[PDB]
Amino acid sequence: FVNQHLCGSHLVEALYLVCGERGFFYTPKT
Amino acid sequence: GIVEQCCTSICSLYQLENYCN
Repeated sequence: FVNQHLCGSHLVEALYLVCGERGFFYTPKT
Repeated sequence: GIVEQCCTSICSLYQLENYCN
């Protein structure tokens, strides 16, 4: 846990650790 | 967003919280 950048591979691991069993859907591309 | 907030900067668990449910 550390305030930093989570490029997709880190995000998928920071979004699962933060909301894994809850599942999610992140695929933006602006 | 989540793609430009953490790789392109620092996003938190509450900022990433906008993608859970």
